[PDB]
Amino acid sequence: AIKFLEVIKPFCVILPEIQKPERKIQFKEKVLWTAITLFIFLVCCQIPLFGIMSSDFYWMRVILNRGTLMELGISPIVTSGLIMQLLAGAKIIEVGDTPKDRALFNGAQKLFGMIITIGQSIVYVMTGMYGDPSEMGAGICLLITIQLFVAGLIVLLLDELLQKGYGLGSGISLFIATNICETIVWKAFSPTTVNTGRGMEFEGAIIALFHLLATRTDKVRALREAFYRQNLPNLMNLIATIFVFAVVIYFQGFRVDLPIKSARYRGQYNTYPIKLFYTSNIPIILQSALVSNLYVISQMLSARFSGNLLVSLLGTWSDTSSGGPARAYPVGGLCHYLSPPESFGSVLEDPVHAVVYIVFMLGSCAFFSKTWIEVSGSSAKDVAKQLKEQQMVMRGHRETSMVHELNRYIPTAAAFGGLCIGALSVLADFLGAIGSGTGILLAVTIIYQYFEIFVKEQSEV
Amino acid sequence: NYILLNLAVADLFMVFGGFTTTLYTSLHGYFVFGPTGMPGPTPSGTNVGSSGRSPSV
Amino acid sequence: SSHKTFRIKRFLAKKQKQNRPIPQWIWMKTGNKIRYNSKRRHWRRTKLGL
Amino acid sequence: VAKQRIRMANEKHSKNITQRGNVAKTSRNAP
Amino acid sequence: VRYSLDPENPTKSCKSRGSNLRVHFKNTRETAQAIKGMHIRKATKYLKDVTLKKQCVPFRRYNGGVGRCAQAKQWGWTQGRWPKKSAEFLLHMLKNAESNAELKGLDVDSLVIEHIQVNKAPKMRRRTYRAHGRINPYMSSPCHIEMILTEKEQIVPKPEEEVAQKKKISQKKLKKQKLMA
RNA sequence: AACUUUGAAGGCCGAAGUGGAGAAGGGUUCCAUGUGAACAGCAGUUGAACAUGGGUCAGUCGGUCCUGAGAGAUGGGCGAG
RNA sequence: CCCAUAUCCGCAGCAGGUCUCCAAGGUGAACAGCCUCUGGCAUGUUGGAACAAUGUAGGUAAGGGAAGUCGGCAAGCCGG
Ligand SMILES: [Mg+2]
Ligand SMILES: [Mg+2]
Ligand SMILES: [Mg+2]
Ligand SMILES: [Mg+2]
Ligand SMILES: [Mg+2]
Ligand SMILES: [Mg+2]
Ligand SMILES: [Mg+2]
Ligand SMILES: [Mg+2]
Ligand SMILES: [Mg+2]
Ligand SMILES: [Mg+2]
Ligand SMILES: [Mg+2]
Ligand SMILES: [Mg+2]
Ligand SMILES: [Mg+2]
Ligand SMILES: [Mg+2]
Ligand SMILES: [Mg+2]
Ligand SMILES: [Mg+2]
Ligand SMILES: [Mg+2]
Ligand SMILES: [Mg+2]
Ligand SMILES: [Mg+2]
Ligand SMILES: [Mg+2]
Repeated sequence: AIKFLEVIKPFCVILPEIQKPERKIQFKEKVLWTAITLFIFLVCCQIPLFGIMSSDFYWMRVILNRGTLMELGISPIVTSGLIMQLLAGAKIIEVGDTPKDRALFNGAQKLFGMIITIGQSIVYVMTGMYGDPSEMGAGICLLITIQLFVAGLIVLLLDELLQKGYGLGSGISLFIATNICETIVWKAFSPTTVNTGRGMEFEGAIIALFHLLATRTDKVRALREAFYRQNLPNLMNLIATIFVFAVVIYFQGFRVDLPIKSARYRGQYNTYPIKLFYTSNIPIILQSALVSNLYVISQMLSARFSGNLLVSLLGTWSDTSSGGPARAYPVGGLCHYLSPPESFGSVLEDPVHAVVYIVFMLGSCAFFSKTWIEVSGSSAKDVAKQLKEQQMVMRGHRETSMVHELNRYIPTAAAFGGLCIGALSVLADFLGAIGSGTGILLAVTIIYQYFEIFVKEQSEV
Repeated sequence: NYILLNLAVADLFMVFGGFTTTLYTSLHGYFVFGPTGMPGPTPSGTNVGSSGRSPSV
Repeated sequence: SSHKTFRIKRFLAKKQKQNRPIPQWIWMKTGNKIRYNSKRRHWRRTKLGL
Repeated sequence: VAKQRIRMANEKHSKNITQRGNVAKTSRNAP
Repeated sequence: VRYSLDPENPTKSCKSRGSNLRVHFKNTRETAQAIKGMHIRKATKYLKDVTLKKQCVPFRRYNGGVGRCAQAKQWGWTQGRWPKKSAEFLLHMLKNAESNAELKGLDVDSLVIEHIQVNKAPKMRRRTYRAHGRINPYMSSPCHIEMILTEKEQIVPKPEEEVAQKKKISQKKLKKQKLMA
């Protein structure tokens, strides 16, 4: 505490901040700033970065949005905030409880992404993911680090702008969704041309349909190829995405509403909703990062003790190099069982292997959720303290029995929310939907938020 | 529980960190009023009980 | 007392419910004049007589 | 529970006179 | 909000007032008359001595029954007293006026109490129980206080040991701030 | 913070008690949490105040039944009524 | 739940009034008074510093012993 809160002190006094609005800003003024704000971000999502030629490869940067001013994306800011609340929630980091120390705390959480901004960039430069610093030198690195710094720097203020009532909601959520929505529509109307041995044809599934339906004499063959490309977007992958969209919308609204009231004023009835997806998308996210590196880690491990049956039984690995680039697949063992199918038939071929993965994938997210809550500071006790801090209380209950009533649902809404999170994510992964089950939930959630604000404003707008 | 979490934090870096999500909040508040009032009876008097009866017949 | 009649216990209950402050939204009604419940009672300051 | 604990804690508390303003809320630090 | 007097040079002044203060009007009238005309630092030091009984407030008008003290001889008077509540109420008001000077960018170390006025506020009604089944009034006698502080040419800085004190934080202030924030 | 709480002292009521329970009367004063504006003839961080919510579970404990001193219909009598 | 020097009646948290049950050790004739254990309380709607007069409530007085006063009022003597 002592050597962390005060270390921030010298720098937060010089860093800038956005001003409080004097009064409650008009909605039609909120919309103006939001649309402006979103447009700028979107522009950053396309401008190519300056001076990157060696490797990411240049031709893809023409296709791509990899390599844009958003190259490091909003990820530093999100990772900055999570790491804080993660340590803060666990009590590992102590947060000054006063608003002024909280206002600095905001700057501290802002400071991490700015730190993460340089840190993540350095990883990509040295490794050659833009190219060797010898090739670029200090000057080109100077600009690239500065630009990657400014974009996240801009992105930060723009979110803080919306966060402080100059717009609607928050930028980061708006930004991540706009990416998700764009990817879906792009992959349906992309005018890109693919150079095949069958000829030149368009990428966008909707565009590709009418281009093919006229370009092919075999109109049944169009019915087949158009909807079943195995290396390109298909109208099915649109249909798969649409079908999931509805179901998430249904299960988005699941929530257990607990009655609460102010312990200081009569009536004033309100409610605290325990949302079924109580743990957001964090559980599976942490689970996926675990699995991915378990594949990388096993690859390096299994090349040194392959002759030991235990290391093989742990997980085997090979090098698929026939034609395409050398890609690392597992050959057997646990990691083989911890892998998803790549084709529908593969599930049929081994019935056991599929159930072993699914139980892992449902159990992992569910178990992640249950364990995540306690650390994250969202367990009943922490929730009850927030309600106590706000002077709320369950009618007819003492402050202690609140914890008993909250534990009826929160610990279970944790696990079942995670299990539901994974299960729908299996469908997203299995049926080739775009953006994974994590992405659609993010998209539906955010659009839902703006909608319910939007309707409230429409009451008098 | 704290050991397993840290290992997740380490793996989030590098390639797979690009996939992430958003945070959560629940705060809320309401209006305040402060009127008051409470009645009682109205006092009486005139009991009439003097004592200095000195007859100067 | 503890020994109570049904009629007395019921009359007492109605006196219990009347003894509360006004809703605060009543203040925001269009022609409203009431500022507080002027019929409040205290078990010590003034007695019910029954 | 041993009854001499009453004396021990009383005398320990009487030692707070020298450390006014920094009294430890809980001496049983574990947990 | 109209004060009884208009400042001579408004840009060089700071105001302060309070209403319905539950401090005796007669005691506070005497206490104000003592500090009227004082330099702000001198006035502040004096009301801190009244708190500790090291300087008396002469009771000149409302002096019925007030006793004699040796410190009253400082003021060319024989009757004096040490009203602690009036002294503390007037210090809080001085602190507020001092802050208002700071907000206006005045030289706080040059301020003088140019005008100060104590008015009776509406009395508060309690009662006391007399013999032979009677009831009588028990009136509190609160007051309105208004002061005007003005810059003059005599400068007096704040004491060293006084500016060395910690800015006491208020836990209860924080609790309410959390509720609103 | 003289007055609240905990600890330690020194004292008092001294089993016809300043103890533990009831009848009549009170009627929510009971219990938890919060406030410290008004009230509690100083103060209060406290309260039997105020505010928000709770709490009284019976075949067997009483009522309910009996009749006591008495009260009181019908028949009848009186009575302008 | 209170059941009463603050939950009842006396205009009030009023030295008044208001029906009961249980009932320890010592001294002692004793449910007397005095001290104590169980249980309870915080001195009774405030505190601090002084220790004038005059009070209110307690005491003690040489020698005399009702000479005081309407009157031994008051106190005192006696006391198991
Ligand atoms: Mg009464
Ligand atoms: Mg006189
Ligand atoms: Mg006098
Ligand atoms: Mg009377
Ligand atoms: Mg009792
Ligand atoms: Mg009792
Ligand atoms: Mg008072
Ligand atoms: Mg109580
Ligand atoms: Mg039974
Ligand atoms: Mg009968
Ligand atoms: Mg008859
Ligand atoms: Mg005494
Ligand atoms: Mg006392
Ligand atoms: Mg009393
Ligand atoms: Mg008294
Ligand atoms: Mg003699
Ligand atoms: Mg003699
Ligand atoms: Mg004679
Ligand atoms: Mg004579
Ligand atoms: Mg006699």
